[PDB]
Amino acid sequence: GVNEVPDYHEDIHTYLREMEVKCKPKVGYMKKQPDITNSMRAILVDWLVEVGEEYKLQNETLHLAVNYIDRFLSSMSVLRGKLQLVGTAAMLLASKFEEIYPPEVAEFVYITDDTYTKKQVLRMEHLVLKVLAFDLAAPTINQFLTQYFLHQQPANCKVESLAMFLGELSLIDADPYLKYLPSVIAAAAFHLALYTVTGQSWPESLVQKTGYTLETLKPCLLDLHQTYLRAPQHAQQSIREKYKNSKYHGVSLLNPPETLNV
Amino acid sequence: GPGSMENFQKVEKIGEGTYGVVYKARNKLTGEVVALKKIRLDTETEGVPSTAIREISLLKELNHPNIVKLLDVIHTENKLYLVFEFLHQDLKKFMDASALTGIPLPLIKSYLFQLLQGLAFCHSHRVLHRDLKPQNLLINTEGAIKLADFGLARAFGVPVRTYTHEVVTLWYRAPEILLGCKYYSTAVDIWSLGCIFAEMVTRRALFPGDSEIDQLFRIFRTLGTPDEVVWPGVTSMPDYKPSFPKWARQDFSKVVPPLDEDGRSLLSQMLHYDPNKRISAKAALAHPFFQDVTKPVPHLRL
Ligand SMILES: COc1cc(Br)ccc1CO
Ligand SMILES: COc1cc(Br)ccc1CO
Ligand SMILES: COc1cc(Br)ccc1CO
Ligand SMILES: COc1cc(Br)ccc1CO
Ligand SMILES: COc1cc(Br)ccc1CO
Repeated sequence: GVNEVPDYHEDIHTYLREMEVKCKPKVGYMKKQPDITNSMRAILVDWLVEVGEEYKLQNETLHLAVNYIDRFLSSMSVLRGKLQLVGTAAMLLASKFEEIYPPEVAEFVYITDDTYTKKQVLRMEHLVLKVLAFDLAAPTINQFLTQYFLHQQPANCKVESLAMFLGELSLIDADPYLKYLPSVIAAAAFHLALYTVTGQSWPESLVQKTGYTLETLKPCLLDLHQTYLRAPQHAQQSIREKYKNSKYHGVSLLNPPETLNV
Repeated sequence: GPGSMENFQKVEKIGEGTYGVVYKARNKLTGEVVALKKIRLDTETEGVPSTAIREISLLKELNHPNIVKLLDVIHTENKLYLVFEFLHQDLKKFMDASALTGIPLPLIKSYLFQLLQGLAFCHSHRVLHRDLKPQNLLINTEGAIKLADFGLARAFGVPVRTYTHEVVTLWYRAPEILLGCKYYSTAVDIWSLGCIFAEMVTRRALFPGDSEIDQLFRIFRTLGTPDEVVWPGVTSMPDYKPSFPKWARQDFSKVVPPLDEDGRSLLSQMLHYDPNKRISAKAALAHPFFQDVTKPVPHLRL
């Protein structure tokens, strides 16, 4: 019913599709980053996952913060000793945007081990808002996934949680996932989550809604399949630890499929 | 942005909010009258207020003739200035200004219809206002009304998740908020517009409650007390009480007596108990009540 905004869902989907292109980070920003690497970004994002679990923040908030960070690093050269300041300010902004009860600024200073002062956090807060021109209503993977989830016949909470989890894994690795838009990773994550649990595939209803097919999705699916297979051995492990929880139906314990019959 | 305080000449104070104060100003190079909303970040030990982060981010995307235009944000370290297009009056002050005259049906109708267009556009861009009241609706001298004060607004996902419960000024608040529902959606902004439609006709608020339960009891005495028939799930709702008095539904003709058949149809669909059956802003634009809609200028000097 109205909670699924039947009169607005298509207008909304079309709008996010436009805005995801506007909110896209530069695929090749780390090469132009002289002091930070993909490996360092993965460390930051994995930390942000842990912080979202500690303060019991929404997944949406995590996704927003990652968007803000990548867009920021697309235009602003950052020293490695300051990467956590950018990240903390991103998570504060994301929290004030998306959370009913954002943690206090003092709580954000605290999680950085007093690496930074409250004054440093509030000043980066201002800088990020200036660099992003206050454009914070960015489409996330989640906003796509929740709409896609309405095409399940029937709804399966293991499928939902596993797609959420796979989409989160993508936030960690700027290579390759910077090259895919939120709507596309969501589609890959959903199809991969559906097959692993139900054996079913990307539905036509979603081909109709998205214009995307398994052929258009093949490049991201192959990348996500590999990420899923390789996840127990990735240096970052915080998303798997998180997705062992009952909140998420222990989906991190599900075995990835060996092949995709693509 | 491409703006500086030196090009604005202040004219007078026109308003005030938790943020701070609103000023009518004039652009010294262009001639353009603006409203300048000042936010104090100095009193803010928690940085930029979340209300302002939402208002700016959301108003930046919402370019629509019946939504107030954020022209700019002047962003120093001590202060944030929001540059808005200038509109002369709020709908509350004009209804009071029409106290004895009445507001003309053609203006009531053009106002509702433009409010329904701006709402439809907010809803089509995943935005809930959550504070629609006459005080937050701005009129100009040419016949436009626009939605403003987006400090309580929220960017929503589909389907919706649980958002803040402390939402909407009491007299314009929808039952599902009053009944502690886990979820609320675009239907809450329609409830508020329906209260506003009635208020434009009567120049008095439809549900003037002094408490949440008085608000609930005043709605239930006007529209009847909702059962499982009219609103499946109501008796299961968190703040629903079995002991709630069971008032009968009066003939809707008596809720707003001067309304015609078409007006009454539309008010009824905007004030349906079930958020699922309540009319969308999109659908309401096609309502027979608007077959003869025009955009007249307001009849009083502002
Ligand atoms: C201080 O160590 C770091 C640095 C960055 Br960037 C992100 C996370 C951590 C872990 O707390
Ligand atoms: C109009 O120009 C303004 C307006 C306000 Br409000 C506050 C300061 C200035 C500086 O000139
Ligand atoms: C934000 O408040 C506004 C905005 C404009 Br435009 C016109 C009047 C007011 C009253 O305060
Ligand atoms: C037909 O004229 C009407 C009708 C209604 Br309802 C409310 C106001 C007016 C004009 O003051
Ligand atoms: C001709 O215009 C109409 C007619 C009917 Br019926 C309903 C709504 C409108 C909108 O203006």
